[PDB]
Amino acid sequence: DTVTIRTRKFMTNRLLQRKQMVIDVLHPGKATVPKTEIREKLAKMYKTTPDVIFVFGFRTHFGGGKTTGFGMIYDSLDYAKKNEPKHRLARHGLYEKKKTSRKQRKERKNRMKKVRGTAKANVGAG
Amino acid sequence: HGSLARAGKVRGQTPKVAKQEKKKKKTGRAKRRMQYNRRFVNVVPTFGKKKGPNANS
Amino acid sequence: GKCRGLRTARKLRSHRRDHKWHDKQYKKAHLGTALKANPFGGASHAKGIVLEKVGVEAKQPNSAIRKCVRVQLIKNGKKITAFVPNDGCLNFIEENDEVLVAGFGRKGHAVGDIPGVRFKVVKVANVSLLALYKGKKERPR
Amino acid sequence: PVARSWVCRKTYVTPRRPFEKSRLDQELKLIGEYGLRNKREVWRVKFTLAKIRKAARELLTLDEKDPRRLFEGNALLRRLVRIGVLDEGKMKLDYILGLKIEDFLERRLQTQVFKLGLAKSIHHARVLIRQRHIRVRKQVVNIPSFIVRLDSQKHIDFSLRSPYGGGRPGRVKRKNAKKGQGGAG
RNA sequence: GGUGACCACGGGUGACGGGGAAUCAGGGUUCGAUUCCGGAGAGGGAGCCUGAGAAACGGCUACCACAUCCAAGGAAGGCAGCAGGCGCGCAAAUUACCCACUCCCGACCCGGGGAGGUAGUGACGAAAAAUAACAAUACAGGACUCUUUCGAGGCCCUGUAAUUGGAAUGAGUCCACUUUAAAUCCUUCCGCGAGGAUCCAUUGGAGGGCAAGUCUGGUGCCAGCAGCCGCGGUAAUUCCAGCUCCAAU
Ligand SMILES: [Mg+2]
Ligand SMILES: [Mg+2]
Ligand SMILES: [Mg+2]
Ligand SMILES: [Mg+2]
Ligand SMILES: [Mg+2]
Ligand SMILES: [Mg+2]
Ligand SMILES: [Mg+2]
Ligand SMILES: [Mg+2]
Ligand SMILES: [Mg+2]
Ligand SMILES: [Mg+2]
Repeated sequence: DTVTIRTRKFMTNRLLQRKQMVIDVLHPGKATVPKTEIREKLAKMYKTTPDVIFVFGFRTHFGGGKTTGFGMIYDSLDYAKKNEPKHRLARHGLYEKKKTSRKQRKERKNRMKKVRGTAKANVGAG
Repeated sequence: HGSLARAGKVRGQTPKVAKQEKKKKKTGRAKRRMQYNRRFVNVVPTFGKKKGPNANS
Repeated sequence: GKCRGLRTARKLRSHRRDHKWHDKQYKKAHLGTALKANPFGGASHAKGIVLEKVGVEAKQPNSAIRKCVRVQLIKNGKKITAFVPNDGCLNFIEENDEVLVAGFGRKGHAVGDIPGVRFKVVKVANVSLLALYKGKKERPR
Repeated sequence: PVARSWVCRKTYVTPRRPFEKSRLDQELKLIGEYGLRNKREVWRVKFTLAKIRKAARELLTLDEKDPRRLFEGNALLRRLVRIGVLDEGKMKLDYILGLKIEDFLERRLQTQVFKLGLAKSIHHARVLIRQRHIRVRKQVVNIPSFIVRLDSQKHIDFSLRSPYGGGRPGRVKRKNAKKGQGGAG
C-alpha cells in the first residue's frame, strides 16, 4: 500500500544489452523491503516479468523512511546469463557453483606438480 | 642496617571500616547539571566571607 | 659582540654548533654515555630478577628506612636498587621473582630521599603492585 | 599498501594553564547555561572558533582587492550566515573577529529544540534528540551538537514515527495500557 | 698531476634517501624504519646460467656461515610472500574466508593471484556519543506583587527527598529484512527488555605549584608520605583509614 518505488538515473545501455537505474524505495514504519517483492513490483513497473531484474546495493538510512539502491534489467534471460556476474544469478535459484572450498584446490594443485604427466595419478588427485 | 620487619606496620594495624552504601551518584551530563546548579544559579546567597565548597560549618 | 654580517652564515652556524657541547641537556642526549651508562638501555622500563631485599637509610633531614630491591636486569646483567613504592609492598615481593622496574620521574636524578635510587618497581610476577596493594589481584602460585 | 582513509585529526584542544579557576568558572556556566554533555564539548567549539578567527586573521594581513581575500572571505562569511551567526549581510570579515562561543552553541540543535518550544527544559532537548524523537526536514536526527543551517530552522519538528507527533505509543504506555486490558479487563 | 681549513682527508650514526609530522606569537627543533615516490637486500659474499628485460634467490654453484631425511652408500635446507612458532625481548594479530571490488599474466570474457578484499584480534591512535528527563507533591530556597516586619498571592524559581506518578528511550535479547560472496558488521524493524537494593563510572588528588576539607578514626622521625618545596618525634589540614569535594571524566 505504502511502498512507492521511484527510480533515478535510468540509462539505456545498448552495449551491455540493458536498462539500469537507482531504485529509490520509500517505506514508512514497515521495515526494509526484500528484493523478491521489489523485483515483482519493479516487474509490472516496466513490464518485463520479474525474471529479468537483478538487484543489490540497497542501503537504508535513519528514520526508516527511505532506502536507496541499484537494480537493473536485461532484455532476455539469455543475455542475463552472460552479461551478469555469478552472485546475482546464484542469488536466486538459477546458477550455482562448486563447493571445493579454496584450500582443497590449493592443496591439490600444489600436488599434480609432484606427479609428472601420468594422467592416472593427476586424476588420483585428492 | 635496618629491620625489614616493619614493612606494612600501619595498613596492618589500622582498623578497617565499611565503605557504606547510599546513592549511586548521578553521572555524565547530569552530574554537571547538578554541579552548576548547586554553585551558580541556586544558592548564591548573601555572601558569608567567601565560600568553602568542601569546608566545614 | 655577535658577528652580524651578511656572508656570515657559517661562522654563525658553526658558532651555535659547538656552543652546544657546553649545554648539559644535549650532552646527555647526543654524546653517547647515556645509552652506554643507564642500565635501562634507552628503554622506558626493563625486566629483572629480584636478587635480595635491601632497606636504604634516607637523607638526614628525614629519618626512615626505604625498602628497596637489588635487581639484576635481564638484557644487561646490570644491577640496580629499585625502591618498592607504597606501604607494606616489600612484604609482597619475595626473592627470585621477576619484576618490571620503571624509572622515578627524574630520569637519572635520584628522587628526594632514597639516596641514589633511580628505579621503582611496578610489576611482580605479571601482576602490578597497584593491583596487589589494592587487593584486586592476588599473588600468583 | 591497502585502500582505507587516515587523515584523522582532533576536533579540539585542551587548555594550557590547566586549572585557572576563572577559566573553569566560565566553562561551567556554558555547560549549564546550555545543557552540555561534558567539558570537552566546549573546547570543541572553542577549537572550531579559533580556526575561524585565525583564518580570518590570516586574511587581514593581505592587501585588499587581492583574488584570495575576496574569494576566501565571501566563502567564509557565507559559511557563517548560512548557519546563522553573522546576520543580514554583516559580511565584511573584520567583524568575524568580534564573535564569541555563545554563538556556535546557540545554533546547536539542542538549544533550538527549546528555543522553538518543542522540548520543555534544556535537557529534554538533549534527551529528545538522542531518543530519536525529533527530526529535521525528513531525516530523524540523533545528534545534539548538529549545528543547524539557518534555512533548516523552521523544519525541526516532532518525528512522524514518534509517540508525540503520532503513531505507536511507546512501550511504557503500551504496557500500562495492556495492564488495563489484560491485567484489569 | 687532483682536494684542502669556503674545512678535504680521516672517524662516527640509535642513517635506506625524498615526499611529510608534532610541535608550534614570527624564527626553529626533532622525527620521518610509516601505505606515496626514489634507492637497496634476500644469513653472506662471489659467480653463474637463463633470459628484452636479471647478475634474478618462491633457480642454481661453491665456498663460507646455517640447518633437514638416511638403508651411513647418500640425500634434500632457505618466511626480509602470507599465516604460524621459537628467541630476543619494556614493546606488537588468525595455520580464518575469498576472487565479489582494483588490477596483472597468460594462448586469455573462461585461471590464478596471502598482489588485493573480507572477516577475527586489536584503550597504536581519531570522530560521534548513553550512563537519565519531566509533571505534581513534600518541602529547601530566592528576583515581581503584597506585607513596618512576621506573614501571604504568585507569574519566577531551584535544593533534597516521597519516588507520588506515570511518559520517553536506548545497552541487551531476538521474530524479521538488508548486507555480502556467505556471512558478519552497520543501517530497518516486528516481540520482549528502567523505580535502584538498579541495566551500578574511575583515577588521581584534596598544604602549594594547583581546582579540593586546621571534617572524623589509627600511628607516632615507625610505618610511611612527598616529581620540587615538604610532612611524620602523642590534637598530621602531610602517614594508614572514614565521611565530603574536585578534574577530567
Ligand atoms: Mg653501533
Ligand atoms: Mg633470515
Ligand atoms: Mg636483487
Ligand atoms: Mg644472489
Ligand atoms: Mg621465501
Ligand atoms: Mg605497543
Ligand atoms: Mg591481506
Ligand atoms: Mg579516542
Ligand atoms: Mg554505565
Ligand atoms: Mg597540591
